[PDB]
Amino acid sequence: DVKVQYLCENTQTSTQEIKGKFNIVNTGNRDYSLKDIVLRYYFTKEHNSQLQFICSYTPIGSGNLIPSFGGSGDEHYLQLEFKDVKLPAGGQTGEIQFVIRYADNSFHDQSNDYSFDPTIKAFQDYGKVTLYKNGELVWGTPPG
Repeated sequence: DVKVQYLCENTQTSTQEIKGKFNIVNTGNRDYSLKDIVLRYYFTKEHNSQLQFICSYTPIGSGNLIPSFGGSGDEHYLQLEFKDVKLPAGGQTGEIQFVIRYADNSFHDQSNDYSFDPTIKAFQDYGKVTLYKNGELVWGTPPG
């Protein structure tokens, strides 16, 4: 009913910046609001510094994103929630650029990150980024 496409922008194994794009696609016949949708990107947090999120660009308006971080060090995640943005039946958000850095600009090893796949250089359906609608997993598979 709803799915995620992904593309990897920073393919560097060890990096100060995780960087890619999401695209949320409504593949059914019912209109949704993004406010009911929760997206997660999974990575390993090896340093204690706090994490920062940046959206460089999205057609939906970056003001409409509600980012947060959660989970253990070994399975951390970026979580995206949203304000009341319409996702019509059959429609898509278009690109949601995401950047994750440490506040202290420390380096991060992406080769340990569950959701990292630098073979994906153009958008494609991607099961290692999850979607939840109202508590229920509707797209993808979380770590384990």
